[PDB]
Parts: sequence; structure tokens; C-alpha cells
Amino acid sequence: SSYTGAALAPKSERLRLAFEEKQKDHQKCIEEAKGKGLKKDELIDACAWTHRKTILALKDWFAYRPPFQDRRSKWAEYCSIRHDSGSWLGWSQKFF
Amino acid sequence: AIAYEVTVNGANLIGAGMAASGVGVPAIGVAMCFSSYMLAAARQPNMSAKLLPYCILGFALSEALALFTLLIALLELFVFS
Amino acid sequence: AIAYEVTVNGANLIGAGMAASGVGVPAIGVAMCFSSYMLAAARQPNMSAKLLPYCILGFALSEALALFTLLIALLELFVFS
Amino acid sequence: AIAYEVTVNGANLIGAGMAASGVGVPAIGVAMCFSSYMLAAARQPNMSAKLLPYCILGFALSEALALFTLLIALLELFVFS
Amino acid sequence: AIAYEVTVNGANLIGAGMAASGVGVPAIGVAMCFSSYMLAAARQPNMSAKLLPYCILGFALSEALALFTLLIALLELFVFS
Amino acid sequence: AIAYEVTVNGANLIGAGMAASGVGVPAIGVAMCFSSYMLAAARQPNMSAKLLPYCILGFALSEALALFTLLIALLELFVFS
Amino acid sequence: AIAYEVTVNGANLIGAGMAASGVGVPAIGVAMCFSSYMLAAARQPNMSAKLLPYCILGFALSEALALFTLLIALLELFVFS
Amino acid sequence: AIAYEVTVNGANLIGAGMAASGVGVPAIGVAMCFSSYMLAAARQPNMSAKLLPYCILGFALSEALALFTLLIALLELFVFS
Amino acid sequence: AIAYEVTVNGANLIGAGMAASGVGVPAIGVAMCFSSYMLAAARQPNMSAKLLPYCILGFALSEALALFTLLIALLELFVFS
Amino acid sequence: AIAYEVTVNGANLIGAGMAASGVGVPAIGVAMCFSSYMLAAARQPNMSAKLLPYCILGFALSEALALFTLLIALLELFVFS
Amino acid sequence: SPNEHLMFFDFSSWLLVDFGKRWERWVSFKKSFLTTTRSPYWSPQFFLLTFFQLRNSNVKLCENWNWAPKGDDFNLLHNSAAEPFGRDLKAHLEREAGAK
Amino acid sequence: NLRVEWEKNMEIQKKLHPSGLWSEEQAFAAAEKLGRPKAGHPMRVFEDGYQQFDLKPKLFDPD
Amino acid sequence: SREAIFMVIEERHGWDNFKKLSSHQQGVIMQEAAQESLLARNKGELHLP
Amino acid sequence: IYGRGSLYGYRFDGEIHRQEAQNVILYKEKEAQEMAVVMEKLEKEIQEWLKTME
Ligand SMILES: CCCCCCCCCCCCO[C@@H]1O[C@H](CO)[C@@H](O[C@H]2O[C@H](CO)[C@@H](O)[C@H](O)[C@H]2O)[C@H](O)[C@H]1O
Ligand SMILES: COCCOCCOCCOc1ccc(C(C)(C)CC(C)(C)C)cc1
Repeated sequence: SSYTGAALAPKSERLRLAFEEKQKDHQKCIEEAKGKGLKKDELIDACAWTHRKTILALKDWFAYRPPFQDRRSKWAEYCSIRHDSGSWLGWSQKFF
Repeated sequence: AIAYEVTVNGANLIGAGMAASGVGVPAIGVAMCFSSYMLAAARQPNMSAKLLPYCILGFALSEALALFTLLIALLELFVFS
Repeated sequence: AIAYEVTVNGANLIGAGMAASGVGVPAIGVAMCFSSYMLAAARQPNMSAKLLPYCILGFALSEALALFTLLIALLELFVFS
Repeated sequence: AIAYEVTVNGANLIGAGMAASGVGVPAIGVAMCFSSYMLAAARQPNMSAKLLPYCILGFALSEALALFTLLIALLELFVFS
Repeated sequence: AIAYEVTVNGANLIGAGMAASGVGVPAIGVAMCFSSYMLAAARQPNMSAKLLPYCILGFALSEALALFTLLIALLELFVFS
Repeated sequence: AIAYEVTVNGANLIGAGMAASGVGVPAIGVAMCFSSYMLAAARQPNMSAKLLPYCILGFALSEALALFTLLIALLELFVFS
Repeated sequence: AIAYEVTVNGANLIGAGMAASGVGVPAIGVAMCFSSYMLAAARQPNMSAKLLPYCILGFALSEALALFTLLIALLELFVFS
Repeated sequence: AIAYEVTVNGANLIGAGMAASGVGVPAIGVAMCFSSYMLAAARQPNMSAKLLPYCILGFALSEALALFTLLIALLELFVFS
Repeated sequence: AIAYEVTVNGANLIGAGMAASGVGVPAIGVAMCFSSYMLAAARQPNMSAKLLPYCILGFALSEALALFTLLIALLELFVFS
Repeated sequence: AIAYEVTVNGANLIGAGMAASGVGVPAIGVAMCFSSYMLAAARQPNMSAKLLPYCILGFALSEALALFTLLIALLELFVFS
Repeated sequence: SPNEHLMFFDFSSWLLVDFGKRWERWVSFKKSFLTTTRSPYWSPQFFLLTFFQLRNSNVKLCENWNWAPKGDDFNLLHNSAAEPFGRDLKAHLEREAGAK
Repeated sequence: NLRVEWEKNMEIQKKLHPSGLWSEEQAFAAAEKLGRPKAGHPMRVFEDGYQQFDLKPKLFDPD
Repeated sequence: SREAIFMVIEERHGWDNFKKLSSHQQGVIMQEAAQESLLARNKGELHLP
Repeated sequence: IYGRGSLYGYRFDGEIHRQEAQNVILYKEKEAQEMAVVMEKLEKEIQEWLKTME
């Protein structure tokens, strides 16, 4: 069967595993270029795609900060609501 | 869970009957225009010339919907396996 | 996933009735055209000659959609396997 | 993919129900056609003689549509397996 | 492709209701004819005798299609296995 | 070919609803007959006594068709397995 | 419990006919507008200019729903696999 | 007893076709309203403006019901997985 | 006999297109009320004020059935799995 | 012969939509009563008081059948499994 | 073809824009303008050119969401897992037996 | 008539693919005959930004 | 021209295979053979012995 | 010439195209010969399963 529910792994672990997968997919391209006997410029033209994918995974990982623990976040956990414990105004803090 | 794709070839035709069944409903609207022109000229013969363009216009429009319905029935068969 | 192609031979014959159901709907429009022309003539006998052309026009042409509603059912059986 | 041909013998009969459902529709145009001749004769008895051909013409075509639908229903069973 | 003939005994009975739904469609044309005769009588009492032959006629032929539609569903059961 | 016979007991009760769908259509013919008798008597009360049999006639014939449809649905269950 | 996902590809082309049956049901209402415009001008030709907006206004709206009914059946095939 | 869950993905579309068949029935009520406005204006031109608010009110909350049906048919596909 | 329970999840949605098909058939009844109001005002202009109380009452309660017919289709989906 | 028992749970929610399709069919006959009341009041406003007892009676008891059709589909779900 | 008539293939090229580099050069141009003009903090120039950027950055660094957005961290479709009893465990043991 | 008869006879004896369908055995045999690469599945549904508007995406699973 | 055409055909393709092919491809190959003979690349483009 | 579409002669005619009818005849004979064996085998298997259980 199937179910609509929560994500299995945390965001940080998900991004970590994605970065590892792109590292593998880039290492394979690099090993293949080395087996073919390509130079630096040809290796660049070969594996620039996987390099950019790895860099984007790294950007996502660096961009995601795990949340800090405090009384407001714990109360939001108890209330089971998506809540930002860094805003005095909510949706208007985006414009204020 | 398990996943069974099924391709029912018989369904190439079951819809064609329904599409064919809906071609005859506009025919009443088709004849409703000529009937209207008939009764209109039967109440005012002199106006028969000025309402004939409306009569031809309405026949085509009512007929077109039946004709539009027909496209699905003919498109359902001669290309789909 | 798995793929089971099926050929439903019964659908060759099921659709025949499905199209056949729509063959009698145009009859109401067809008879309507005459039910108009009668009353129009009873309203004005002298104009009977000018409405007769537009009395057979819609007559046969509503039956034409009935014909294409019937031509599918006859094209459904004696050619398809 | 796998290929299962099936021949459903029960479907020899299902279409006959839908055809029989469509045999009764033209009865409306039948009654509308005799009714129009009735009312037109009540409004003008002297004209009743030359509206009779129009009445029988409309009824015969409408009945033919019913007959064709019924013919499909009866041909569907006594010859097909 | 593999060939599985199947005989569905349940379909012996389904079509009976489907034609049974078509047995009521002429019943409105029945009263359309009788109402036509009634209103033509109120239009002209003196013509009541001359339109009665088209009453019983205009019913029975419309009733005939209601019989055949009813005939099939009753023929559908006590002979078909 | 291989011969698989199936007996669907569920079809005992589906066709009863399929027939039950059509039981309400003759009620419109019933009310049409009575409406015609009412408007005709309001047009000419003297003719009321002459149209009373016709009214009783036009109901019963329409009603009979409904009864036949209803009978099938009740004959479908208490005798069949 | 057990879970069998099935992807019925025949419903891609069944619903096309099921929607196609309804594309003509607006047409009988479409022709009502032009019939009304005809008879209204037959009652008063001088008003035919002031009602003609309401005539065009009455067509494109009544025609629109037919088009919307036609959209789904064409949305059903040329995008879904 | 053993529990066999199934998820029929073809059922995402059958209802969409049925609702699509139902989107057209308000179209005759639109031209019914506008035909009423036409005949009322031809009967009495001076009342052309007082019934124009009702000419708009009759269309708005009539076409809306066509839209609720159409809203289901398009909501039936582009949100359900 | 062995008990094979099946839970068809596709069946959550097919009924929604049927209820949606029944959301349209009140619209003709809705527009009938305003059509009657229009022709009634064209029959008696100054009476238009004392009929409007008897015009909204037929509007809402005809609309009300559509809501309940529309209610099921929305209650069929957003709560059922 | 072998006895395979199946309990289709989705049919419990299919029949909800099936009965839902018939909840709006009365609505035309609900607003028809007030339509007739409007035309009769326009014919003779002094009679408007004598008719409204025979209006509400014909109104509610035309509405009542819709309730009997609606209750089924609502009793179909919150108790049945 | 009709779809070919309902198609627009009159494109010429793809304009590629590094919005990150463009944002960097915009900020550099703002800094260069403010340095060349030697404008104070109370200027409307300085306000318009600095305050909204600082406000949005401060908000995006102050944000401490207990949970990520809707379609990124939950409400996701997941296949049902194998149970430790009944048929799934039997299939698991049969797999272990066949493999070993 | 000649064209469709020949095409039908070849579709019957499986020397030619059926009308509108890509057949696997015939395509692989033709590739082996012409010495060309075999028809693979070059699409990438899990590529970044292909099924973002898809409410029912496809799940990655190492078979 | 027929003599040279069918000489070329029977040398390059064969008379049996040529008869087995279609009339269109037959005519095409005949035209190619006619061009080869009219050209006469081996005689220095000269129809002499 | 205009209807054929070719200026020299017809296409898909010749013994290479006519032989496909005989090839189809032989292929259908072989296919029916194998299908009868397979159907008899499956029918024997099913009659075994039924007469063992039912
Ligand atoms: C002629 C038609 C086109 C006219 C276009 C003119 C648009 C003018 C509006 C510019 C809007 C400024 O909006 C600003 O955009 C930048 C990126 O550009 C966003 O910036 C965001 O993305 C950039 C890179 O993509 C990151 O480096 C940055 O840290 C992040 O905040 C800002 O958060 C937003 O505030
Ligand atoms: C401004 O618009 C108002 C916002 O509308 C909110 C949407 O409606 C509330 C839906 O929220 C849910 C979701 C799921 C459920 C569950 C699954 C718990 C209900 C259930 C078990 C009956 C199916 C209940 C409520």
C-alpha cells in the first residue's frame, strides 16, 4: 500500500546523502575520463555537469540551517504547527 | 504493493457507441430552426426574406454541434489500436 | 510493473447497442419539422408551396445524422473481427 | 507484455437491452406526428385531405428508425454465437 | 495470444431491466395522442367522430413498439439458459 | 478454446434497479392525460362527460406499461435463485 | 492486507465517449434562442433590432457550455498517455 | 477472510467523462431565460428594461451550476493523484 | 465458500461524476422560474412586484437541491480515502 | 462448482453518486409549480389567494420525493461499512 | 498539422543570466556609488539602497523554522513498509532461505 | 492495396512491427543486424526539475 | 540499349533477383545500367570496340 | 504514372512480395500447430487441478 505522511530522514541527512550520491556520480565520470586518457580541459568539458550537481547539493546543504531549540520552538512542537521562532510579526516580518 | 498495467483493446470501441449516441440530440435543435422559420412566415409572409438568413445560420450552428460530436467517434477508431 | 494486454471480443458487439440507442432521437426532430409545416399550413394554406422546400430540407438532413448514427453500428460488426 | 484473448458470450445480449431502450424513442415523434394532423384538421377540416400524405410520410420514416434499431437487436442473437 | 471463452450467465438478466426502462418511453406518446384527440375535440366537437379513427390508430402503432420492447425482456429469460 | 461458465448472483438485483429507473417515466404520460382532460373541460365543460372515458382510457394504457416494467423487477427476485 | 495497483488504460478512451454523449444536449437549447428571436420579430418586426443583441447574446453563451463539454474529451486524450 | 486492496487509476477519468456529460444541461436553461426575455419584450417593449436585471440574474446563477459541475470534472483530474 | 474482501479505492471518485452529472438538471428548473416571472410581468406589468416574493422562493429551493446534489460530490472526496 | 464470495466495498460509495444523480431531477418539477402559480396569477390576480393552498401542497410533495432520494445516499454511508 | 498551427517555434536563442553575478555587480555598483558620493547614512539614497536588503537578510537569517515547508518535509507519498508479522515476515524469511 | 497487403503479411509473420507500436524483439533484431546501439531508456525522470508540478511524482528505488 | 542494360544487370545483380524485384526498382536499376553504358567509363567514354 | 507515384512502374509487386502470402500461410499453420499443443497441455493441467481440488 501507500500513505501520505512525514518524510523519513531529516533534511540534513537527506542533503548529506544527496551530496554523497553526486560525489559518487562525479567520481565515476572522473575515473572514466582518466581511463579514456583525457587532459584537464577535456576532463572539465566531460564532468562539468556532475561538478555543478555536486556544487548545487553543497549549496543546498550549506543553505539549510537546522533549527535551534528554545521555549517557543518546543511549544510549537507541542502544538504541532509549523512555526518560526525568530519572528515577532509572522508573515508581515517579511515586509517589516 | 504490486503493479499490473492492463491495456484493454476493447475500449477502442465502447466509447464510439456513446459518441455515436450523442450525435442525434442536436437534430431536434436542427429542425427547431426550420420549424421557427415556418411559423414565423406563417404569421408574417412579408418578413420571410429577412429571417431566412437567420434560418440558415441557425441550421449550421445546431448541425455543427452534432458534427463536432461526430469527430470524437471517427477519431476514436481509425487511428487508435 | 507487469503488462497484460487483453483483446475483449465482446466489445465488438456491446457498442452496437450503444450506438443503436441514439438512432431514434433524431426521429423527434424529423417529425417536428412536419408538425411545424402542418400547423403553418393550417395558419396559411396559400403559403404551403413556399414552405415545402424548407420542409423536405430539414426532413432528410436530420435523418442524415441518423444515418451516420446508424452507419457506425453497421460498420462495427461486418468488418471488425 | 502478455496477451490474453477472451470471447465473452454474455456480451451477446447486453447490447440488445440498449437497442431495445432505443426502439421506444421514435414513438414520441410518432404521436407528435399524428397529433399535428389532428390539431391541423381541427383548425381546418377542409385541408385534412392533403395533409394525410405528410402525416403517413413522417410516421413511416420515424417507424423505420425504430425498426432499424429493433432489427439490430434481433440480428444480434439468433445468428451470433 | 491465448483464447479463453467465457459464458456469463449474469448477463442473461441485466438486459431485461435495460429494455424495461425502454418500455416506459412510449407511454408519454400514448397520452400525447389522447391529449391531441381531447384538445381537437374541444377545438371542434363535431369533428370528434372523424378523428377517433386516428386516435386508436395513433396509439396502437406507438403501443406496438412498446410491446416489442417488452417482448424481448420476457423472451430473454424463459428460453435463454 | 477453454470454457469457463460463471453465474453472477449479484446480477439478480442490479437489473431490478435498472427497470426501477424507468417506472417513473409513464407517470408523466399519466399527468399529461389528466392535464389534457382538465384543460379541455375548462375550455368546454359540456365536453367533459364525453372525454371522461378517454381520460380513464388514456391513464390505464399508460399505467399498464408502468405496471409491466414494475412486474419484471418483482418477478426478478422472488422466483429466481 | 494485500495491495494490487492497477492502471486501466482503456478508461483513457472510454470517458471520451462518455463525455461525447453530452456535447449535443446544449444544441437543442441553442436553437431555442434563434427560434425565439424569429417568433418575437414575427410578433413585432420593429423590435427585431433591439432583440438581436439578446439573440447573439443568447447564442454564444448557450453554445459555450457545449464547447466546455467538448473540452474534457479533448483534454482526455491528447495529453494523457 | 483475506483483504485484497486495489487502486483503480482508470477511475480517475470515468467520473470526469460523466460530469462532462452533465455540463451541458444548464445550457438549455440559459436560452430558456433569454427566450422568455425576448417574448416578453416583443409582447411589451416598454418592459424591456425592467426585466433586464432578471435577464442577468437568470444567467449568472444558472451558468454557475454548469461551472460547479465543470469545476468537479477538472478538479477530478489535475489534483487527485 | 471463501471470503475475498476487496476495497476498491478508484470507486471513491466515479460516484463524484454521477452526482456532478445530477448538479446540472436543476438549472433548467431554476431558469424556468425566472422565465415564468418574465412572461408573467409581460402579461401583467404592475403585478411584477407581488410575484417576486413567489419568485425567489422557487429560486432558492430549486437551487437548494443542486447544493445538496453538489454537496455529496464534495463530501465524497475530501473526507473519504 | 466453486463458491467465490466477494464483498465490493467501493460500491457502497458508488451508489451514493448513483442516487445523487437523481436528487436534482425533481427540481424542474419543483419550480414548475411556482411557474404555474405565476402564470395563473397573471391570468387572474384575484384568484392568487385561492390557488396558493393548492400550490404549497403541490410544491412540498414534489420536493418530498427529492428528500426520499437524498436520504438514501446519506443513510448509505455513515452506517454501512 | 493543426497542432503545428497551434505551435510557436519562432524562437531565436536562449538568454542566460547569472542572477547571482548580476546581484553581486548590482551591490558593487551601489557600494561604488555610495563611496564616490560619500553619502551619509541618513540620506534617502543610502536608505533606499541599503535598508531593504539589510531587512530581508536579517529576516532570512533570523528565521528558525521548527519544520520545513509543506511539500518538502511531510505530506509526501510513501510506499507502505513491510510488517514484522503475517505475510511480510514470511516473505522475508523465504527470501533469506532462498538467498542462503 | 499492395502496400497494405504486404505490410499486413509482414505484421502477421512478425517480420515488421505493428501499426503504431514499437516492438522490442523486432527493434533489437534490427539493431543487431545493422550493428547499431540498442534502444535504451535515455530519459531521466529524476533529473532536477522535471516532475516539480507533478502531484504524483515517481520514487527513486535501487532495484 | 536493352542489351547493355541487361548485360550490366546480369553481371551486377543477376537476372533471377532482377525478376524477383519490383517493376519500380527494376526500372531504377535499368536506368542506372543505362547511365553506366552511355558513360562507358572503361572505353574512355567512346562507344567503339 | 501519377497515381502510382512512380515514373517507372508499380511498387510492392514481385515474387519477393507475393511470397509473403505463402510465408503467412506456413506461419499460421505452424502457429496453430503449436497453439493446439499448448492449449491441450494447459487444458490437461487445468483439468488435473480441478479434478484434484474441486
Ligand atoms: C525588462 C523586464 C525585466 C525587468 C526586471 C526588473 C526586476 C527588478 C526587481 C528586482 C527584484 C529584487 O529582488 C531580489 O532579487 C534577488 C535576486 O535577484 C534575491 O536574491 C536572492 O537570490 C540571489 C541569487 O539568485 C542570492 O544571491 C541572494 O542572496 C538571495 O537573496 C533577493 O532576495 C530579492 O530581493
Ligand atoms: C480559508 O479557507 C479555509 C481553510 O480550509 C481548511 C481545509 O479544511 C480542513 C482540512 O483539514 C483536515 C485534513 C485532514 C483531516 C483528517 C485526515 C484528519 C480527516 C479524516 C480522518 C476524517 C479523513 C481533517 C481535516
